Amino acid sequence: RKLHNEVLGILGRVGEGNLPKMKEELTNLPIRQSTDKEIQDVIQVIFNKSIQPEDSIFVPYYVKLVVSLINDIGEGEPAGRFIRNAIIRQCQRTFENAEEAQAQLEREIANLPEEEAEQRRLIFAGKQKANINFLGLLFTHGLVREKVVLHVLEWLLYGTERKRRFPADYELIHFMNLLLTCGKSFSKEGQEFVPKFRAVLEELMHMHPQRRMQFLLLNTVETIDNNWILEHHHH
Repeated sequence: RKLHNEVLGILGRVGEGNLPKMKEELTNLPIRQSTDKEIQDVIQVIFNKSIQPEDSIFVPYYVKLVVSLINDIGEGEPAGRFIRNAIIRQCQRTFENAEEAQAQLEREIANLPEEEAEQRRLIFAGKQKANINFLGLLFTHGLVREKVVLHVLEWLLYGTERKRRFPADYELIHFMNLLLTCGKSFSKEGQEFVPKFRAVLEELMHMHPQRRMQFLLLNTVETIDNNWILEHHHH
């Protein structure tokens, strides 16, 4: 496909210096005159390149191209509405896969030796961090629903079967990195996403947390608040 390769090209050459040239190269593509399959493919391509562990650095640029694309084609346009529903569907697929991959791992290493289960958990974490990073970047750029973030954190902290008292070790690390991304910011976008992430953590608090779980969520919201009052200091 012609439109497929052109998007790949843009994602390749995108960096800090040429992001405005890349945004205008993307708007210059005939997306409004493209089929449902062609548009769905563009979103699928960006979402796959974004969950590759090698790209962690360029992922904010991929996500900034998607913001650019929906800022060009508005929700009052047929293609604008379609792109938005394709992002919803592709978020669902990406984080549903991430959830099931976690569930599969735990079933696969349940009867495995202790030292083997641990090494398999480390191998998985390296792949899972790419998803969690992507979730954070989509959230800070307003591309993923607050509800998706909440559902991921539910299985990430309470387990895939939701029966955990406290999160597993590699799960806690994915959360701290998510916390660093979504829990703090001085940017004009930060003004809205930092209270949104705090709200998500307040919801998990009304999901019957135990002693360590309540201390985790309360101390996190407290640190978010401390850092918030600090970033909103004047004169």
